[PDB]
Amino acid sequence: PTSKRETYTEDFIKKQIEEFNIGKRHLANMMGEDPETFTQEDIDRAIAYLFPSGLFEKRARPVMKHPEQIFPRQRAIQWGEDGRPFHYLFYTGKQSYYSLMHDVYGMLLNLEKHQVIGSRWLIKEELEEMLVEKLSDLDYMQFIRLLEKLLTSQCGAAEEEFVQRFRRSVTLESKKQLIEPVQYDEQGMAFSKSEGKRKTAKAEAIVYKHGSGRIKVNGIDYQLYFPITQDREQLMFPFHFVDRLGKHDVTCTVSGGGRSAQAGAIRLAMAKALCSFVTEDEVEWMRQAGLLTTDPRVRERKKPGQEGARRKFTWK
Amino acid sequence: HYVDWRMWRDVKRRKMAYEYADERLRINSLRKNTILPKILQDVADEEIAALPRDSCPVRIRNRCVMTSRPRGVKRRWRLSRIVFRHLADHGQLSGIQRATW
Amino acid sequence: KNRAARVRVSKGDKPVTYEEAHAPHYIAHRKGWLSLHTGNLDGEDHAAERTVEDVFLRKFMWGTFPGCLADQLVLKRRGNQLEICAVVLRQLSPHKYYFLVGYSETLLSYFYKCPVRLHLQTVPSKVVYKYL
Amino acid sequence: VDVPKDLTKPVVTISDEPDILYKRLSVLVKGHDKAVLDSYEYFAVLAAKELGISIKVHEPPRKIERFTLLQSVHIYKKHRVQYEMRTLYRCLELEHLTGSTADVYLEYIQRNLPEGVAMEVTKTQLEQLPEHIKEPIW
RNA sequence: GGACCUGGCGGUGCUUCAUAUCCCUCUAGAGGAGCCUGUUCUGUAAUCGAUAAACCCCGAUCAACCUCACCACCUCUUGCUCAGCCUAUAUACCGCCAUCUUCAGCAAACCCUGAUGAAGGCUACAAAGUAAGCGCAAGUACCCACGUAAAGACGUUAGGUCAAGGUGUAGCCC
Ligand SMILES: [K+]
Ligand SMILES: [K+]
Ligand SMILES: [K+]
Ligand SMILES: [K+]
Ligand SMILES: [K+]
Ligand SMILES: [K+]
Ligand SMILES: [Mg+2]
Ligand SMILES: [Mg+2]
Ligand SMILES: [Mg+2]
Ligand SMILES: [Mg+2]
Ligand SMILES: [Mg+2]
Ligand SMILES: [Mg+2]
Ligand SMILES: [Mg+2]
Ligand SMILES: [Mg+2]
Ligand SMILES: [Mg+2]
Ligand SMILES: [Mg+2]
Repeated sequence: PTSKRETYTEDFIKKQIEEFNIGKRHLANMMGEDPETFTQEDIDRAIAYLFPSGLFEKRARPVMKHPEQIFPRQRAIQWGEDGRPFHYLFYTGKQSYYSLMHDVYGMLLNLEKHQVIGSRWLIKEELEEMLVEKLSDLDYMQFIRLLEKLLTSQCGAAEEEFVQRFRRSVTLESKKQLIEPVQYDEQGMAFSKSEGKRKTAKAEAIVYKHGSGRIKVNGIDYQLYFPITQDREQLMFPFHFVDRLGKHDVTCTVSGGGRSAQAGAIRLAMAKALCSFVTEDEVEWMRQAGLLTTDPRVRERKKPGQEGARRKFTWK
Repeated sequence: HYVDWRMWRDVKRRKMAYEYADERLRINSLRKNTILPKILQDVADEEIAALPRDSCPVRIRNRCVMTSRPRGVKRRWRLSRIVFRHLADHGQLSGIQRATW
Repeated sequence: KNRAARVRVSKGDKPVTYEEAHAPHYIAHRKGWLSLHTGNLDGEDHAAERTVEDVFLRKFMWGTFPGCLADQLVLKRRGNQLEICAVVLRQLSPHKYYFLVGYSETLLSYFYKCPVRLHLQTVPSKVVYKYL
Repeated sequence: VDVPKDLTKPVVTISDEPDILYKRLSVLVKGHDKAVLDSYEYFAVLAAKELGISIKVHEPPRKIERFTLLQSVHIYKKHRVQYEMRTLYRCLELEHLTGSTADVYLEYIQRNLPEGVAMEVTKTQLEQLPEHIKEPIW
């Protein structure tokens, strides 16, 4: 047999730790830095200059990391020279998984005797790293069922720490629009500037705090620039929703796209710039009305063997 | 030592088109105008038609330089689609990659 | 099904290289290019003449270093210069390598009117990426 | 311990003629890899600061040339393969150079230009009105 | 001949499905006319190939001569080539593909069952399966997490192409 799984022992990895430390001092002499305060971010920056690779895959580019982040964690020898396995559940095959179920089931019996947002249960792929054991989907569910059962009971302080280990954290980005900084012009008028995008159209809108409802697109009155009523309706929508028509002066400049792509791009820009002159509650209503979201619908490409993007040539 | 006789014929064609390029240019210039008399233009119509057929550039064919394939040829690399892909599929053509978008 | 530049699966006794183990749809994602010049850049010319030189150089080296090439050539061009970089086996004696370096460098410099330099990197045995 | 006691320096003589003044020097480099152009910019910008040259860097929009070819040798028209060439740019706009300064700098960066990277140097020279243009020949 | 196994099939059963799909249902079309274009017949002294799905503006991102391989007439003979051949065979092949694939299988090496037959191999409150590797998946590209491309194993149809090129075999060489 020619194909053998590359097994890395502790002595081999120990020699790799010495070559990285020596290589870390050489790379600092090349770049002229101080070896002592040479972090791993600088190594990533120096290896990207000395070995410039434009490969889209970032895992296929040159990398000079610590051997503990490259080589995978391997199941260590599971017995001594005599041959007796250290752990008492070695012959199960999943001594780490069953030792955890044995511990969790032992804490649920003591409870009987004496008697949240932002957090998620450890995923399957993350639970095989704590145990270094391959786990099936069904076994993972069984473990989660015992932890939940643990929580319902009147668990002690120590148990809370145990469960917390298996509860990973999720950073949830508050769905709140980012208010633009109100600026002041030479005369002293307050306004807010924002940008929009629709299909291939890009728009910049300036919304003055006080105005007589005058809109100028590219230096032209909006009714002249937009003859079709539908386009004018889109412009009104943001202001009508916040029941403040005829109170601001807008000066926008849209470029690219077509008739209907330019209005949508202006609507979104005005709406974003009109969030600085309205209350927080009104901005959430605008968001729930679809006035602050960028429509991602763009033209789909045509495929070599078809008449269109999705249309197919006639089947004979 | 060319791929085939078809390639060899074009090689001669291209060699004879380079020798008469100037002579044909000077004679056509007379024909391509409304200034000179028809009598002189009619004499130039017989002089450029008496030159060898292989001097005419419309007989030159852009074949592949490796397989002498007349059709399916890329002018920038002078290769057929089959020979171009072979070198492109093996990463031998600088910059050439498969497109996905 | 697609066949180009793909090594079909086998029992497991067939050793393939990194370049030989990746298909054409990885040429710019996991692989680079074996030749690097400007001919194929926007607004550049002489892409058909740099290509013919590459096809011949790869054959000249394959027949001039028989049995000694572990992997494909990496041709590099910088101005007038042409740099051939190769991975070769250690079976052949060094005396014969130096002869082939001065013969190929000189012959190819008078044939393509350019300074040609060849950089060998000997390896004990053909580096194996995986066994298909 | 073995080091040259003395060194010989290349002769650079000062001529009697005037020098050429370049209002702007624009270097446009093309390539297929963006990392080689980001690595070439660092060397070119650092070499200018050490020589005392004003330099500005921007990145023009890339171009992608695509074309399609038949997948099979014979028939099977509906099945094709698409290939592309990606060209990435990087413009280094230097200003207020001289002929001698531009000469050595361009040679230095041009020689170290990496494989697969072209260059287009546009030079804007400052001249003076010719004598004949000063006054009409009445 | 008897009795089994596998696979295929069934105008075979149950149940659950099909989201542009089997049917109904929504929208624009085809077949009707004229033209363009390909093919088949017929015709001509006057190519070839593809040719149910998976051929038919297909090889050709292309034929006034050339391309050209076809026909008729004339001509040459170590001949552009240390010759040559678009001669036959794709049912000898590489190479590049189609197709099922708008799939989810595929499999080395072991183990067990069946009395050591072909064969077969699950039940999570678990009853003999474990599995590197290939694929899917994941990553990547494009305007993201979406979607579209790309990818898509082993096999099937002795599928397609000796006329891309190369090539085994048989054949031609005033
Ligand atoms: K059956
Ligand atoms: K109709
Ligand atoms: K019709
Ligand atoms: K085949
Ligand atoms: K043959
Ligand atoms: K052939
Ligand atoms: Mg359409
Ligand atoms: Mg005319
Ligand atoms: Mg396909
Ligand atoms: Mg036909
Ligand atoms: Mg003819
Ligand atoms: Mg013939
Ligand atoms: Mg076949
Ligand atoms: Mg995706
Ligand atoms: Mg596809
Ligand atoms: Mg995939």
